[PDB]
Amino acid sequence: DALASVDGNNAHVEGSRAEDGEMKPTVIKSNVTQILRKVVRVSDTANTTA
Amino acid sequence: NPTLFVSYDQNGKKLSFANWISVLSPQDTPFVSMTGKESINQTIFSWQT
Amino acid sequence: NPTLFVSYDQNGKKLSFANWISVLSPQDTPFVSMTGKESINQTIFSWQT
Amino acid sequence: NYGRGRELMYQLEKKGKEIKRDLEKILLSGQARTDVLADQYLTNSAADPA
Repeated sequence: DALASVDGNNAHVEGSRAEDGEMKPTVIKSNVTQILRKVVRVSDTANTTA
Repeated sequence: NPTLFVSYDQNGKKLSFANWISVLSPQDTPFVSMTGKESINQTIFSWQT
Repeated sequence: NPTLFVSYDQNGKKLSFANWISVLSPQDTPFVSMTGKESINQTIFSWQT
Repeated sequence: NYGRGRELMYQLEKKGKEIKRDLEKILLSGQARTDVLADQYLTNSAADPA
């Protein structure tokens, strides 16, 4: 979210009949995940050598 | 951004789902409910008459 | 008969939003915090030098 | 909502802070007074009946 625009020039008569100011809503920001995979296919004979 | 906040202007919302599911499917099985089961060993069974 | 159901097909998928808001709006106010308030009664205030 | 209690008080707190920004930016501006009295500031009583 954010506040109003650059402020300044705020002078209102005692009676102004407010004109439905323009407040703004929030901003939605989203992201997505990512998969990281590392595979190892090693034999059994090699898993016994020195 | 308008000063007056309206329902159509809201961004963060909680959908407030029903919290359950309506299956609405038939699971009676009248025949299998009756006809008591029986355990065997082989893939073939026989009987005499 | 897919091996497993993927997220692209989940008819639910709760939003899982964040429970806070980030506002980058400065409010330092250096000057106002170095003046000192003083109440008055009339609209037009004056002082002599 | 998620990070809000109500859309009224939430929108008020924003303006309660924006007004402070408006104030300081005005006190440091070069804007002059609005002497509507038209040469009657010299008198404590109101200006001519007109």
